[PDB]
Amino acid sequence: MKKDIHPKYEEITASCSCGNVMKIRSTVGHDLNLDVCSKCHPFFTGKQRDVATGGRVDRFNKRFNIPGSK
Amino acid sequence: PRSLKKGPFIDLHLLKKVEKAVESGDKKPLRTWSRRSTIFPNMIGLTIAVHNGRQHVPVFVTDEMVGHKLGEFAPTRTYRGHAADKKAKKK
Amino acid sequence: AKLHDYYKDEVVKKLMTEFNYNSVMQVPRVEKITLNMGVGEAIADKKLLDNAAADLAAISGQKPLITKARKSVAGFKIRQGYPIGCKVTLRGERMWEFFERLITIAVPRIRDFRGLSAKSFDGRGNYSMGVREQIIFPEIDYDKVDRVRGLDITITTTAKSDEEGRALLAAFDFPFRK
Amino acid sequence: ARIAGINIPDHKHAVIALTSIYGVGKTRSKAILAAAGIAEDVKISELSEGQIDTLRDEVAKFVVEGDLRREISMSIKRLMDLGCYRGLRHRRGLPVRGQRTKTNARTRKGPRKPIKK
RNA sequence: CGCGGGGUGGAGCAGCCUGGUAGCUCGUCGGGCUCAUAACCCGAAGAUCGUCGGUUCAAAUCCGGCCCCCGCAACCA
RNA sequence: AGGGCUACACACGUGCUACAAUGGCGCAUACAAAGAGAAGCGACCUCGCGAGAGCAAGCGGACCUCAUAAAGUGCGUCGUAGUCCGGAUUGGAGUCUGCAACUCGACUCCAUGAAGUCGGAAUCGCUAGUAAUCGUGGAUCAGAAUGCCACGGUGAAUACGU
RNA sequence: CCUCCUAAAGAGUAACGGAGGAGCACGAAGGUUGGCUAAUCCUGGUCGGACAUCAGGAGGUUAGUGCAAUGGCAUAAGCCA
Repeated sequence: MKKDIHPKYEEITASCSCGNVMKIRSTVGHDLNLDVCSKCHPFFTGKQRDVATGGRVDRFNKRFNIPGSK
Repeated sequence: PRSLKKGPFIDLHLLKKVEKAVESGDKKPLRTWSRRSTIFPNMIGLTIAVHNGRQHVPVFVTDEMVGHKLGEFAPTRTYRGHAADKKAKKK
Repeated sequence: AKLHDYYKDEVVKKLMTEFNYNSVMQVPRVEKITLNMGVGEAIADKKLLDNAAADLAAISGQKPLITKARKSVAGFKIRQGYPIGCKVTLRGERMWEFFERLITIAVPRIRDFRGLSAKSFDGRGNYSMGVREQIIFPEIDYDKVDRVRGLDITITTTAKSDEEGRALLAAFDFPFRK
Repeated sequence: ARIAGINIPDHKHAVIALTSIYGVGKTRSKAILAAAGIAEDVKISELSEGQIDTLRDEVAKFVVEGDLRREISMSIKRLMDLGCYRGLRHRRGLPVRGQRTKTNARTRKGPRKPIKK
């Protein structure tokens, strides 16, 4: 041992308990827990013909016609 | 991206070969021109021999491939490579 | 530091009980950790060795020894010898101090990580911790856009098997690969 | 003051600065600054560390940048591994969204190069 | 059979000394213009220094062996 | 019926839009002409992140609607750093035209995010409502316009001399 | 002229016999005291994974040696302070 070269401890030993002000005290997922496939499997998940949202007014089960109005 | 808008697809065209094939689970390659048709859960484990305009290509249908149409796994065009020109079509 | 007195208190007794050893002396203690930072190149320029020192400094403030090839006859470029690693030896209390910063502050630093198999231990229960980057202990404006400069952290042992080898830093929670 | 560190661009408008933690473009950063009580046109050097905390929490739910840039990579690789036409066009670099090959290969495949005839 | 000089990108040269950097002039191939050729203009390809071996971090260079082209050589008469 | 004319190695003809700050961004504001729409297109309405949607007055076109025409006007905003210009690629979803969206269709949107800083050889029109430049409608038109045709806004240097 | 050999284990003995090498270099490239270990391949690895240093095994000084060859080599004429 080279006793004399050892640095001061000013920024080593201090505060291993620090907060989240720009960055975390432990990271998740850096061990990669699944390999990312980047796919959802469409029509296996979700529906073969789409969500029906937007323009909700009761539907008419009786025939209606673009030319039929005057 | 593009989609099938709002109405219900199995393909009308493919339906009459498939309903008799699912009854067996899977049977010999279904001679298909219907490259207009998408892949679905009912179709997992079938073998669709898919006309590409020139000839049929067997698509083995399976769960990892349900995000796709049948027409995508069977090629159409030929691409001239550019080291030196492409000699062949590739299946 | 606290690390080794803990390693005595907790781990040395585990291994005595678990292996049914014939001596207390058969137990590992922590032996010197040299490190490498095998940076390479800069055969006269020695500039990437000063760039290696600004990475090493964040985690351990001590003076680089800056290695030269020891017979200097290999298939690498030879001209006025060749610079290779950096050292920074950890020994005795300064290493017992360093291992107590590892886990607690080393884990929040890495975000994309593939090193450190626990099966990869062999022979002596020797190991080298290929961390892929610098494990920065607390500092101001350390992140600045930079590259590379992981180091071997070459832990050594008075261990005489692999199983007793992999058992350092185990009452310390690290997510080691399988 | 850096938004999250590791790679953030120094002295950028407040809107622009969050376009490097990823999962946060202009739209989401605009609304996130209005929430936190920050004006758009300040340079990032003007914020105290507790504004930087109010930003960092609202970011921390979204995808971390290492997986974001990995995700487009694994999507391209997924498609080549199926051999579907998305993937076939990927092998050469050629358009996947229907665009022409007679011109405008440049964006995917780079500058034009000379070819003897 | 000896003795001595010589062996550069497709062609003709530059570089040459314990050696590091491939340079000049053409020609070549793609393209433009011209009604066409052309010169002209833009872009591009091209070197295991005759061959083999030795020393070195680096060999056209400095060294060992050989093949081949030429001069000498084909006696002292 | 499927594939294809819109391939791709590249080079070339042509047009567009950009390369800025005379501008782009945001919120707020103004007036056209001319024409198409009773297979059709459509206010108000409520729904939808937006696209769009269903409901439905209406519209034969000087009526109602595409359409709030844009450039232009107000104010703050940005500083040459490929940006605060430009916004292409590509991951992914939401929506549209259609008994079919994969190679070769239309629209919104989220994240990520490049070339280009006035361009070699080459290369053309213009004498004034022209040249230049913005937006609009329409023929074609199931689904695709940078094109073409026409309309209107704003609108230039100079023509000594043979 | 040196080193290996012909050369006949003292005497190192010819030949336009066979082969490699030398015409100096270094003011440290000398002296002394004290401590010390490699070519090479594998496993650990961020870039040394193929080659390298660090650390572990195998081998056990086969590297090195001002320069040719011979002898030499842990006492280390090898390497360092």
